[PDB]
Amino acid sequence: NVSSGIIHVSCSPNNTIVSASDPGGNVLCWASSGTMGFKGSRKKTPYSAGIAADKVAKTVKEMGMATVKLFVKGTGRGKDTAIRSFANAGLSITEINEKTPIPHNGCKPPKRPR
Amino acid sequence: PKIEVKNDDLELALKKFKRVSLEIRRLAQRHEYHLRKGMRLREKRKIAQKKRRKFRNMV
Amino acid sequence: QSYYGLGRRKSSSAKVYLTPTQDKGKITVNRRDPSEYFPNKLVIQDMEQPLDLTDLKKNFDINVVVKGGGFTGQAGAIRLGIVRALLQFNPELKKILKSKKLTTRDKRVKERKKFGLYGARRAPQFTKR
Amino acid sequence: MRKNRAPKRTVLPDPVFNNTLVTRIINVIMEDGKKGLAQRILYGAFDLIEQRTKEKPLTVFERAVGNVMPRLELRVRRIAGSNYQVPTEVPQDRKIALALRWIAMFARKRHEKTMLEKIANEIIDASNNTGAAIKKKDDTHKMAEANKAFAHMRW
Ligand SMILES: [Mg+2]
Ligand SMILES: [Mg+2]
Ligand SMILES: [Mg+2]
Ligand SMILES: [Mg+2]
Repeated sequence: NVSSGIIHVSCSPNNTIVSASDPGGNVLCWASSGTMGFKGSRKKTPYSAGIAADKVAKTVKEMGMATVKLFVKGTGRGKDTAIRSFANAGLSITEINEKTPIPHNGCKPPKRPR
Repeated sequence: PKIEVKNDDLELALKKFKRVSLEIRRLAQRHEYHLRKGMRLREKRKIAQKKRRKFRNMV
Repeated sequence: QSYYGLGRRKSSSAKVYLTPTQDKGKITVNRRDPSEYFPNKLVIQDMEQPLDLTDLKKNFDINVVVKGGGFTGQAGAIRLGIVRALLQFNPELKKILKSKKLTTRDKRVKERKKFGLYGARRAPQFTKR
Repeated sequence: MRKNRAPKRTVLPDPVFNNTLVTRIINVIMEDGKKGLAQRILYGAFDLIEQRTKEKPLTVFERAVGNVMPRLELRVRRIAGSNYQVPTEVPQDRKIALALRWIAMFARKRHEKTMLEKIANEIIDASNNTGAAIKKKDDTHKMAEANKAFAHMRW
């Protein structure tokens, strides 16, 4: 019932999440590779991210919005598959802002696996 | 890192976003695993030397 | 004015005599009806292949003498003989025959068995353990 | 490590229906190098198709092979454990060859009487998208659709 909104596309290296939300807080729908039905390691493939983006795009288009600001987050692999899925869905993409957390040399990261 | 689509075309927006995401992902992956201070300095100097040699050969 | 052709295949000679006639070609192999000489396993079309696409309405009387080979080899031999005799009548067929390559000896013959091998190219079973 | 592409021999048009696929399936049902026996099997099956379907045998055969003919192939690629499959589009020639091979393999296994009737009934069943080669094509298609994700990575 709202024309403009935000789409948070978080791409973890292990999984992906797409949350369609009102311009200020109050997420309106959400989807992820797990809710798609993919399980285990298949959740981290770009195709699963595209599937999740397509489902959420169809859902929110039937809900009836037009303009989307796409907030890209994380450092996965299928970071652009969701972008192309939304573009193919056809919602008016206005902004491509990226908001993956960057630190200013605070907090100690985990150990390096070997 | 906001980039405006400009509503004139879409491929241009992705062409810039590719870069912005690349230099973002560099630091994002740097701040993922813990290395000692000396090893971090060594890695920084190695990256700087690689970039320096590439620019020397490209200029 | 008769025409003579000599074809060969798989060690099977052929002598084809082409006679000008206008009362049906009536192909004949070694004084016997081809439908009885050959197994009639549609191999007849194989020998008629160069005489079909150009013509056989010219009703050439065919006198074939074949001595050697099996039946496919004999059919190939008489095909080559018919083509080579056809090169003696209106050489303009030579281009069209060469186009689809019915005027070249097949050159394929059975290889000789080699010692230590179960045949021309087969080898014994190899065990490692 | 060969860097050479193999040549291809002529397929030869069939000398009865003038359809190369007939010669191809003859060579496929070849056993013990018996061209006469294979040709007899095929032509008897086609005559039985005449007797049953009351339609053109060549048209029925084309309708069967086109329906059995697959689209995707799954190539096995092992890396660490088991094999993850890869869907690839096949050339038309290999497509037809696989269709004919499946047709013959599932024809020589049916419960019926002489192989004449065996292959004839297999062809008439595959003409209506209900058969064993149909099940094989369905299985490989569903497996590729399931493993659609790894299609991007081949090698
Ligand atoms: Mg860890
Ligand atoms: Mg240490
Ligand atoms: Mg032996
Ligand atoms: Mg052993």
